[PDB]
Amino acid sequence: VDPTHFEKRFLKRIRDLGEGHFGKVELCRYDPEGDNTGEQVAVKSLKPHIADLKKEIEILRNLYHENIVKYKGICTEGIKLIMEFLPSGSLKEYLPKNKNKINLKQQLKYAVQICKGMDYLGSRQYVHRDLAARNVLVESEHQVKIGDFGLTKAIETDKEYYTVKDDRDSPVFWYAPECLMQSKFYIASDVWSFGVTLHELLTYCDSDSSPMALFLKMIGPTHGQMTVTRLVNTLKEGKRLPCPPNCPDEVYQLMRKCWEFQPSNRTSFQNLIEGFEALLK
Ligand SMILES: N#C[C@@H]1CCC[C@@H]1Nc1nc(-c2cn[nH]c2)nc2c1CC=NC2=O
Repeated sequence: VDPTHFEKRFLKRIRDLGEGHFGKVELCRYDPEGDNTGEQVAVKSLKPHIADLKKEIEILRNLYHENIVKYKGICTEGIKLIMEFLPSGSLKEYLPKNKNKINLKQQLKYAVQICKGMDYLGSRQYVHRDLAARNVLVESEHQVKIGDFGLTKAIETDKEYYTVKDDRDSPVFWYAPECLMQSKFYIASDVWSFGVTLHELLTYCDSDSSPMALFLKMIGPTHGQMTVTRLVNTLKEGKRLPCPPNCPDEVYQLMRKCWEFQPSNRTSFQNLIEGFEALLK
């Protein structure tokens, strides 16, 4: 028997955890005995694009980092991704809920961890393409893990990037301009997305000040298919998201430097870590 092999029959649902682009993540108790005593596991199954889920599973299965969600196994017939369950959930609902419990140092410790898990993925020649606060799970009050790899893709040989084919559900307000204009994803673009995730982190994931809403204040919520085009210009001009309320300038300058318009010019994760550690120590 394989410990990473999970039966569909023994996988009884409990509650829906999170919604993804193509996949659906629900909490299941895997109980082979059948008496509410099996371990609780997070289960990703496509809504009724198997190749992509299959590809995500081989990427996650070979990721071993303390700030990357642990792969628990699979479920075949047709496939389901079996991950570990983190009861505190994602930063999206934990941050507003525990504002009092989490302060600035804890917020920057989270950023270092996200940066770290990010570097591991990058050094293993993989590009995330979906780095936002809803994709970061809380291990404990001291530890956070990257919990979704739905749009993670391999970077082509001798190429500095992955050329994006389909992009119908690309999170545009989190995206770098090279992705908005050229539609080619670079590791440097995952750094742009980090800076935005960083803003959400500092605002405790607040709806009324989410990166979409704040960018709309600068372009307008009545332009539908022009939304993206205007956004590209606002960035060409030099404008960026505002400073979060009660965020220091030295932090905001690390956030601003996450938005250096060129990919060849833009910072790496290793630089951001050292930059963050310089504020914690
Ligand atoms: N991270 C992440 C992504 C977001 C899209 C699907 C996946 N979601 C998930 N969402 C949640 C969750 C808990 N509260 N709110 C969400 N928990 C988990 C996962 C994925 C894996 N393990 C979890 O414990």
